[PDB]
Amino acid sequence: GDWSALGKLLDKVQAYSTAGGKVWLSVLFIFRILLLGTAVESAWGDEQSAFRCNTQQPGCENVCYDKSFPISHVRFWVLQIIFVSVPTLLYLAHVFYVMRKEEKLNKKRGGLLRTYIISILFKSIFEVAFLLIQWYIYGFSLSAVYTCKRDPCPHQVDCFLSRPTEKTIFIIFMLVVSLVSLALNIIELFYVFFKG
Amino acid sequence: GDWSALGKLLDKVQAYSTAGGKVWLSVLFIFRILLLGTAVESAWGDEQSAFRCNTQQPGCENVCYDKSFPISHVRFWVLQIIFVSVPTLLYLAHVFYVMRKEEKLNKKRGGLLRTYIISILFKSIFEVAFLLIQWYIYGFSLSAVYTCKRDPCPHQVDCFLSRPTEKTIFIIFMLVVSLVSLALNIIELFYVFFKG
Amino acid sequence: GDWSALGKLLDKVQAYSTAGGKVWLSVLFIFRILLLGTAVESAWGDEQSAFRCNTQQPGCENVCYDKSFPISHVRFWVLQIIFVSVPTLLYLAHVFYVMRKEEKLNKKRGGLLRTYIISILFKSIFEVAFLLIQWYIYGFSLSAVYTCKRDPCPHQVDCFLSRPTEKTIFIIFMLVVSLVSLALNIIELFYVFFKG
Amino acid sequence: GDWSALGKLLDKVQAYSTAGGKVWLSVLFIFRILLLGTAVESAWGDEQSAFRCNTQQPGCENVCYDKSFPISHVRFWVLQIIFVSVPTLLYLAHVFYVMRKEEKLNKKRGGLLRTYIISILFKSIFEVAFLLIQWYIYGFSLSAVYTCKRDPCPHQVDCFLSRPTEKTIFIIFMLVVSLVSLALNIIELFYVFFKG
Amino acid sequence: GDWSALGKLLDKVQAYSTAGGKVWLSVLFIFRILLLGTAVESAWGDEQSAFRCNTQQPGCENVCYDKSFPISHVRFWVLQIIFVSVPTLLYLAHVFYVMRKEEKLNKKRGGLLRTYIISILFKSIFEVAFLLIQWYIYGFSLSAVYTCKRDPCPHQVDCFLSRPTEKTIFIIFMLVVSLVSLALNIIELFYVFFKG
Amino acid sequence: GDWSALGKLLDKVQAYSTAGGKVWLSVLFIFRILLLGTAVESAWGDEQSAFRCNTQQPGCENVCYDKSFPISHVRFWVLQIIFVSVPTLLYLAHVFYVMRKEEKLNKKRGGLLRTYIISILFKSIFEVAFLLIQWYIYGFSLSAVYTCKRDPCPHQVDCFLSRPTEKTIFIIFMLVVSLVSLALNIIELFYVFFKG
Repeated sequence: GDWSALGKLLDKVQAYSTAGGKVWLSVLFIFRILLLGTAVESAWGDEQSAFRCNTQQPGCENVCYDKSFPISHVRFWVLQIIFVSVPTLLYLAHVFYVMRKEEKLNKKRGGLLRTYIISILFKSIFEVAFLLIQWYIYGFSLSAVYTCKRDPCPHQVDCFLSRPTEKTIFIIFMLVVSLVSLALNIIELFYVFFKG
Repeated sequence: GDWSALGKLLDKVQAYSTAGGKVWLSVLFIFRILLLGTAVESAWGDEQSAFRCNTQQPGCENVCYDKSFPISHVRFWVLQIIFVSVPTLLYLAHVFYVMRKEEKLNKKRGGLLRTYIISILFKSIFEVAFLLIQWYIYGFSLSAVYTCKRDPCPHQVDCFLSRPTEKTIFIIFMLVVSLVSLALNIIELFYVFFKG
Repeated sequence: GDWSALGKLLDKVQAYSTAGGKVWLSVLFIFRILLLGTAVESAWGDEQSAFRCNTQQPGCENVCYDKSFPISHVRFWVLQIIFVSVPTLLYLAHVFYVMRKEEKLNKKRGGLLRTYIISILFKSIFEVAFLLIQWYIYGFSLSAVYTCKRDPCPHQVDCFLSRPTEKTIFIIFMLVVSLVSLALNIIELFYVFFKG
Repeated sequence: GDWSALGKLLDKVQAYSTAGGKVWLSVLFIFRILLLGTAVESAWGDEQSAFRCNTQQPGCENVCYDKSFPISHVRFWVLQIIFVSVPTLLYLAHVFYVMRKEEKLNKKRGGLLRTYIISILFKSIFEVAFLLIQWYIYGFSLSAVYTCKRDPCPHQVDCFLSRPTEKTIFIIFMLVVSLVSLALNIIELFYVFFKG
Repeated sequence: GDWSALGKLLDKVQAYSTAGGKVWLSVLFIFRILLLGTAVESAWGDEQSAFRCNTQQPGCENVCYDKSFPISHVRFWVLQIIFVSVPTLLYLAHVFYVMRKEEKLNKKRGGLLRTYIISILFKSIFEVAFLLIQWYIYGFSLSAVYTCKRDPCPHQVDCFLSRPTEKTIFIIFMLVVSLVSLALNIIELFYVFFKG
Repeated sequence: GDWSALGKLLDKVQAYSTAGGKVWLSVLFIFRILLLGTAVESAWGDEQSAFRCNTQQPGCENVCYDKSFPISHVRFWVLQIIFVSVPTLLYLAHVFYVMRKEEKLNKKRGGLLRTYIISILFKSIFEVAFLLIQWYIYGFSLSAVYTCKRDPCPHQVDCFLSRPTEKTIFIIFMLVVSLVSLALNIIELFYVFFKG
């Protein structure tokens, strides 16, 4: 899918934060969006067609794949990218506000820094909430054999995944870049409070 | 499919409403169009190929899938996006009218607010009508086993769906964002009547 | 396929007709082109692969599908979109004519309204001709079981379609929007004759 | 495939011919390029996968399809579009020549009309040559049953095509528009000789 | 794949050579890039899926297809297009050099023609080297039956190709246009030496 | 996937290095990005579907393909392209710094060369690290028969690859262009130290 409407919105705010926000937007663009667009999404091209179970009961493959993957990793990461960008847009809702009021002055320690720090803490608690949800549901490593225990299958079946290693490497990689994007917010908030 | 012709039309009206209409257009662009373009549409890539029924009678799969899904959710949401945007375009039909009449004045509590509020109530009754149609037809949760009762199949068959959980999460998500877009119109109409 | 060469041609004439021609071009862009581009075309993605007949004679599926669908609905609608736009282009052939003659005057109840009304009646008779052809060939509702009576199959076979309801809804929808685009030409011609 | 490099070249010459060349370029853009881009090419999406022969000898399908279709119609039409556009480009090779010589004059019944008419007769003899090649090889109607007489198959086999009618309609349509583009060159050359 | 980065580089040098280099770039754009982009690449869409061998030994199809096609023709032509364009870029490395030195003069029979002729002879020897490699490996005509003599297959097998004629026509066509692009360099070098 | 966000970043720094950095960016654009975009990626279109093993045990194909390819070559090259470009961006972080400080001077042997050489040595050690990882894991030649020794398969199986030669040629080609991009950094650092 295209990423063009949010591109002009993230482009419109570029010279109102410090260097940390600029390199945070840089690692958001390069290491998250581009890497998902080229290599990451193509790896999950066949998640269901290459799935295979060792049985003959009809429909056991569907329910066992549904139990094994309640949601794919790539759509989870897409929702994570969406939910951590929109805290910054209200910052623009400050700017096009106050310039207009300066425009009103053209005719005839404020809330800016407060809106800034509340937006930053919102995006950080969103980041840590998504990391906690992923820790609770999936873990951080896919084995190559799953054991399925669902109706209408008989007693216990075992199903073999598709590429359990190439997914593991990218899971670890997205974990590391999310941790660095977590730490940078801590650095910037400490810098602003030190300049506070 | 591309979304470019309506993009310039929704871009052409941006500074004639309040902040509520602006953030309504924001959640229309981001949470509806982009999310449908990237992650939502790819989930329904195999609705029929991964469908499977437990029988041998030829053609029972076609009629049972037709009965189970009279219309897909993604095309329903596309029609919902189309039908709730066109009430605003007549607002532009006011503006390019009256500026031309001001242009005519260049040569030689009116109907604006009324057209505004009638357009807003039209888009809200369209929204609630589509929510009621979806409540009546589908419900809000897909089970993993369907029971089919149609000719030319024999007595009763049962067919297993494809990903009954990953669709359920996005159904709930589109429900929530439609409810918020419903409530925002109420907020803006009360604000205009309070300033009325 | 792309729609870009005719886009600049339909964009080049925008301020030489009344409001009826403008909203006619609006419903031409939104409700015909965009809806075909996003949702309508994807529904007919598998017209032949999901087709299925109840026999063993080799090649009966090909001839029975050929008899059932002499031409698909989506390509018929594409030809209908093409044939009803080109009557307006000759209007541009007037304008870039006469401005050049006004350009010639820069150096050293006419045929405009007549060309206008002949173009409008041509596009309306094209519209009603295509509606009559579709009424004669297909009807307006697809059943879910077809009976095929062609060589080299044996006596009579029956073949099951693919999604007979989701196609029916869009057939009815294109019928309604074609009827409204038919009525608007009547409104505009009566308005011009009343101002005649 | 994209059509963008030749687009700027056909756009660069637009105001150096009469109205006949302009409407010839118009029917070249609309009725040839767009119709091939949207509807025509998608009809030949499965020419080989839907092909089917009534035998068991391995590889008979490949040689019988190769004998039945030495070249597809759509690539033939693509080559026809390419070969009839390049006679006009040398006209540009006149213009950017002589303006430069007029540029040289800025510093310190000719060959134009002759190059024009030789380019037009070249494009017309190319058009009639391609029509004659298509008449000689294919004819103008595809039957629904082919009889194949090639090694390594046994004595005689018969193979069933894919959509013999929807291809026939577009074959007839491309024939008609090629005939009109043939006649327009005759009209323009007679007009220039009458003004000669 | 896209061709956009080298497009601006080939566009940036357009008015520093004679008419022969201009029409050479013209036949490079039209007859090589566009024809590969639209019709040529789609013909080789199924090179392996439509391949078929007459045996039951598992894996014989893979090794026999590997022996029959060490590299496909379309990727060979892509490498040929890449390797014969980069001799011209150093010409730009002259121009943006010397203009800068003229820029230096703004502040406070040379090597141009030599770099020109060395670039032209490099691109011609690259062209003839690629023609010789294609003559040595493949020949210029694909038969319709291949005989395979590789382990782990038994004694001798025979495999049937996919479309042996439609590939032959384009092989001959690319041969002819490569020969014309070979001859044009000879014409231009003789013209420069005659003006030398 | 698209490559557009990093394109403007690599375009924004073009006139702050010597000719070696310019031709290094040239071979980065042409021989790495374009060649991956057109021909290289299409060769690995069917890495798993054309994979084939000589057994009947269910799921042995999945684990044997997973052991044979822990990560594909094309995604490895994508990560290599990403990791060797970002050392240069900090150079921009110098420039938009110091110009702003010159902008500050507008109102009222330094660290530039040091940041330059540290960025260049970082990108070279990244290049040699990726070459060493590829040497350690894969080698530089793919055989056509693999021997698999993993549970749940029985004792030893053998699996046949897909196109072992067309991949070998591009492996060797990427090796050569990576070696040249390695040597050019050595040339430029020696040139700067000689001018040091």
